[PDB]
Amino acid sequence: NRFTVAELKQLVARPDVVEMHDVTAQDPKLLVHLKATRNSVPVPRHWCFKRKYLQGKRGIEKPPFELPDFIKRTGIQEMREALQEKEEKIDIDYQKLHDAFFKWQTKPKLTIHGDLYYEGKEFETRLKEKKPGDLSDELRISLGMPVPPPWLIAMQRYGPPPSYPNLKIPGLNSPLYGDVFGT
Amino acid sequence: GGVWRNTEDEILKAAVMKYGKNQWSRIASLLHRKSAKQCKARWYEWLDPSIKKTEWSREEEEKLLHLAKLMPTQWRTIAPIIGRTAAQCLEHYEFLLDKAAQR
Amino acid sequence: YFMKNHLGSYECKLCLTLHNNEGSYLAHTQGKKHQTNLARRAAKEAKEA
Amino acid sequence: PFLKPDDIQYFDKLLVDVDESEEQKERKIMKLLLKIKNGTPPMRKAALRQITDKAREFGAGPLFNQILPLLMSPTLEDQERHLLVKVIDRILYKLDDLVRPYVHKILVVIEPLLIDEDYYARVEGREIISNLAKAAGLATMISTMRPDIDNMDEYVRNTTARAFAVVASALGIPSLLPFLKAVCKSKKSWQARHTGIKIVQQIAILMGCAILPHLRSLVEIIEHGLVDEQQKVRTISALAIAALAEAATPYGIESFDSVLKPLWKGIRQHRGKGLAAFLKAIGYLIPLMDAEYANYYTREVMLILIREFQSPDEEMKKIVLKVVKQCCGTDGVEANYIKTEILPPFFKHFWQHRMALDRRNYRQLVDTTVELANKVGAAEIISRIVDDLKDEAEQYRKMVMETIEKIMGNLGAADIDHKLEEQLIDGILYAFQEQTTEDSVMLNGFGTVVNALGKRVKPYLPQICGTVLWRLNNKSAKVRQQAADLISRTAVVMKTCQEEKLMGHLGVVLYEYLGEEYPEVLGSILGALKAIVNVIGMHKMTPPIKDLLPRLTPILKNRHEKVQENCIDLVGRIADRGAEYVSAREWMRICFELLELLKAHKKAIRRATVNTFGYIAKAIGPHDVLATLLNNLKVQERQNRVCTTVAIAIVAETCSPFTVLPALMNEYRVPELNVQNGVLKSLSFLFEYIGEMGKDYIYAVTPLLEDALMDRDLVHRQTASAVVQHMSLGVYGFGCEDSLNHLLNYVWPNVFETSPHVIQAVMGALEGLRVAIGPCRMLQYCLQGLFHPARKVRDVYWKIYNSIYIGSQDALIAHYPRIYNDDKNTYIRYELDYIL
Amino acid sequence: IPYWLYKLHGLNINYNCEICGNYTYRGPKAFQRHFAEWRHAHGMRCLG
Amino acid sequence: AKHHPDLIFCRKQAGVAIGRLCEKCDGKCVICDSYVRPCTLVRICDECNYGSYQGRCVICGGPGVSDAYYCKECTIQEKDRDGCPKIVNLGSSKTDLFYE
RNA sequence: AUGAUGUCAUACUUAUCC
RNA sequence: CGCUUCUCGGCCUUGUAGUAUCUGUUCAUCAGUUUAAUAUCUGAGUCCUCGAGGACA
Repeated sequence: NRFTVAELKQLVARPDVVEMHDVTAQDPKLLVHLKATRNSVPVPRHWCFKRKYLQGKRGIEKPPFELPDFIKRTGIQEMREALQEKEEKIDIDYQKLHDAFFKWQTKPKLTIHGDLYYEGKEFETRLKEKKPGDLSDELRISLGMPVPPPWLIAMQRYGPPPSYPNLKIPGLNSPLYGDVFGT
Repeated sequence: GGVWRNTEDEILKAAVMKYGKNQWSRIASLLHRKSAKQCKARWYEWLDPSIKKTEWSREEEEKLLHLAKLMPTQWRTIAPIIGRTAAQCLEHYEFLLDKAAQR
Repeated sequence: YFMKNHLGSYECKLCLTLHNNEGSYLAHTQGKKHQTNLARRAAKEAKEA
Repeated sequence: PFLKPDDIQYFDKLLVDVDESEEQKERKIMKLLLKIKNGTPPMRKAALRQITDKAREFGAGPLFNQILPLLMSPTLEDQERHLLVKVIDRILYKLDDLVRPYVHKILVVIEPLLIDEDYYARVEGREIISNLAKAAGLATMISTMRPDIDNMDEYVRNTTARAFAVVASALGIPSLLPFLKAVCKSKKSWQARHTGIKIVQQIAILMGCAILPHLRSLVEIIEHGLVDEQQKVRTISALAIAALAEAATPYGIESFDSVLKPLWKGIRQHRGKGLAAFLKAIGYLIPLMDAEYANYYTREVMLILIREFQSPDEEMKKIVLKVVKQCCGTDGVEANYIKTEILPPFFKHFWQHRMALDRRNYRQLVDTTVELANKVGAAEIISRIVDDLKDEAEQYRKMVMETIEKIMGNLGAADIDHKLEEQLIDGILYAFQEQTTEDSVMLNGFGTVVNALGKRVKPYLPQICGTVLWRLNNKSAKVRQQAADLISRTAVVMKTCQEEKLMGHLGVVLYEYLGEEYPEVLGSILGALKAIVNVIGMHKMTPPIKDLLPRLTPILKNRHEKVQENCIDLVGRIADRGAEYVSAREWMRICFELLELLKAHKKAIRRATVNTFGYIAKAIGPHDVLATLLNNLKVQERQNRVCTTVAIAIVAETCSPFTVLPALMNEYRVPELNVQNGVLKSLSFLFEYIGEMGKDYIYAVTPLLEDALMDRDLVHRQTASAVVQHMSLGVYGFGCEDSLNHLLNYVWPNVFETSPHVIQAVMGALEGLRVAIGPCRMLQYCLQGLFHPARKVRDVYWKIYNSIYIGSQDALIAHYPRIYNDDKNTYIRYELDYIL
Repeated sequence: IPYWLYKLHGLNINYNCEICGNYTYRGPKAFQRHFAEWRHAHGMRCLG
Repeated sequence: AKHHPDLIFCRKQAGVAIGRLCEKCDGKCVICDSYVRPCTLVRICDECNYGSYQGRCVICGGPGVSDAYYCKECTIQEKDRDGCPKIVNLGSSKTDLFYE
């Protein structure tokens, strides 16, 4: 009465989204069509868990919260800390707070419509895929080269990398400005 | 108050071993549940290392039976003489000897 | 493993649990054997004994 | 926990210490009852839950076997009774098919709850019989309860009738009709029919207004008893008609139709109680007839109504009383006829000291007299009853006093002439000067009289206020509070007539009593001051605010429920209105004193407190006072904190939050957790109050919600989610949806949990997010979860999908994806694929 | 003998991957990870 | 609500009787149970307001003085277009407080 | 190395309530 | 190659409802019920001796 997962994956045009719990549904064809939509979002990962999505962060004691630059550039945090130290007033300004709230307003980092909150969502700070020919600033500092990164001197001798065959890096077969020395 | 939990008893034993014996105010500033007199009473009653909390024999029962008639009151005077020195095990043993011999 | 909270409480880092009073963190020393679970991290940090 | 010396008989099995060796161990462990009966409140709580979850385990048999004796105990308490009632409820929310053998075995103990002096006992009883009947089956109830109909004792018959009333409210009238309609035609014996008719009545009382649809069938049942040879059946019958018509709101008159012609005839020939009963029925009927037919019929009833005033029966007097209300309160009745025929005997026989001492007779008398005033006019009634204000007894004076009160409330004082008005004011003062008990009736009475008289009262003031001051001494404990309140309610009258000397008097005189040590007095004093502030303005206060307010400031320690109330109120009025007269230093001191007023056990105290704190927040400006809020230790878990949070909200409103937010958002940094969730709440209420203005600050709060919604501990996810809710309703339609989608990501994993507050929180969250984002995105998160046969994901995603489904069901159409058609069914909707 | 730990982890479960050189798996997650592995991809590349 | 979670509403048919609030429960909302942003008035059912049931509070059930209103957050969330929210049941509230 | 249950404190919520 | 003393230096003195994280606690073989996966009711050569041992097929 219930089809197997291989028969459901062979019949579906997009078999990279089928799960093991979708065979126990009442209509796998409609679920497979709805799961393969263009702008659809998946369900949360707490459907099979037993921690109720809030009991996993028991021993994690990180920073409770961080204030923005528009609030830190007003001097209210230091005055509040001085008042808390005196209790355990300021009257700095009235137009500077309005200027920090209107003119010096910083747009926060929002998220995508499909960017749902994961369980941990703090130890997986993934970011695109900084590949061959493109590096971050600081690691430039450790490397200490003034404005090729010097092991692309040895990418001369030993050859183009097996891992990224399509590679071009400056000065060799790739005829470079700022950070990015290969594409 | 004075529930005398096991985690508080271990902290009181560590404070008696680390700070000292004749400093009750120094031991009461690291528990946040009892006063200095209650901590000293607990250290002299249950947290003392010389307290014989077990091994009730017939020689001690005969010693306590031959002492409760000579002195009916003042059980604290017969605490160190009998050898229990807990000031509550003597009354409990007297109650057990009075209940078992009554039937 | 003893860590202080921002409200006057203790929190165990190795046991990854909360402590209500000062006696609670002082009773997770003999107990809460997270020290025996550090042998895997010690073997991962150093392959030799 | 301890055993009373009698309860041993029940709990003896627990006393023996033999232990650890089947059913005998279930009865033995069932003594947790004892923990419910006697013990500490926590033992009762935990025990109660433990036995709730063991219902399905132990079964109804052992429980009731071990309970019904206790609830049957001759020594039973009040509380213990009520508690056993609670356990019976809570176990009967679960057990359904199981209770069938025990239903009667339950009701026998429970039916005595329906007839009781305690009201709460009665509403409980009706509730648990509702749960039992609905819990069991109809046929279970019916087949159960028959033999109690013909039972010799009438007690069980009666309480059984109310039982059928309750079960009929449960399972509805039409289901139970054929049973009844069969009963009232039973030819065996009369007692049955008497019972069934009583059942008709108690159904009338219980269901009340909702009888309406089946009224016809019910009447068609009952009608055959009016002519029966037995008397009771006739009496209780017509009574049941009465109850019907009384629940029969101005309609279904023709349904009673065929009933009338016998009744009227009976009106002639009857002696005794049955007569009065008919008068009750007809009485409630007449308002439902036509003023033409009811003209004749009424004019016939008036005769007997007159003749029957004089009977010593108090049942009689109740009936004929309410009758006189309905008959003579008819728009189709002529004044002069009442004025002549009725009023003199009415005030003769009915106004006497037998009546007033009773309760129901008191009330009903008040009402009837009020209506007679409503027709014949004011000066008549009042003019006849004024002389009784000076009568000795209290309760009688109280009666005529509240009567005058309601009368002058409705008709207005304009009708009253001069002399009778002198007798009025003197009467009211005189009666007011002797007060045996403390009560509103005399006070509200006086106030309404004066405010109704308007400025016709002006010549009488000096006598009034002379009495007010002299009484304002006499006895502080008893009468101080009362004379004070008298001032409070007479303020406006002492104002508009422009007697300024009197305002000087009350101002400084009352000013002097603020050192009174008795709280119950002082409260009334502050109240009086309040009322005086609302008439004479700020700058004209005879005790200039510079004097007054700092004199008020120290009183806030007073603990007292009335002092704190009125005090905080007045500090609110002055702090809101003038607010300049007092220097800022005084104000900030007021703040640091206000901070601990939030320990109040009363909600209105905190109310006025927070609103004041907002007012003075306007008087000064935000930063300092919101810092003083952030000083808070949070020390109390059960509330006592979140009121400060509310102050943070309202403070953030009073001057633009456009200023305040950075301080707060910085103060989330602090490692102390409970204040972290505190400032989360502050954001919640904050957006709830700001509404539209959040079109900007959304961004500012967004990353912090990210940090909070990412879970340190559940309360973070909960409160933050509430913030997402109120933000989501507030920002609607302004085009910020993007960041709300981002936050919805982090919201989404929290869907799964059993904690009630976090799951209902998340529900509110996703509902607000539904309206703000639009359904399409929601549904795109809710599709795949439907399918899941796992006993969890489907439960939840279907709960969500329902929440999304009920609202905006109209707009969902476009977003259902394409679903291919199988063999037997065509799942493609081709209408959308028609192309021009 | 960790019987409950092996039952909760999913051990002693009948599973086999014919693409990964007809190997057997002691669990469904192990069968899912063995279908996309180095040996399974090597056998798929050697099969063509 | 947040104070009483076991209380059930009436949810009957909406009539023409305007709802009222008691002096102890003045300003509190019926659904949202808030004190700010009143947008829509409260309407009572026909059976819920008849004779002695008229002029009573919806939430408190005591003597109503001022007319009750619904919150704007409940109005925008379409929580005010439901049935008459008259408090019919009264459980685990004001029962043991009468004994003390 | 999560999770399991159970004796047992500790915080938190419900504007909980005389 | 081992051991004792002495010196110098690197240095540590209230009434009710519900929730979790702490800490003690531990996780006889087929078939189906159930459960996310877990547990479960029911199922299984002769003789002798006190589940075990021996003998025979």
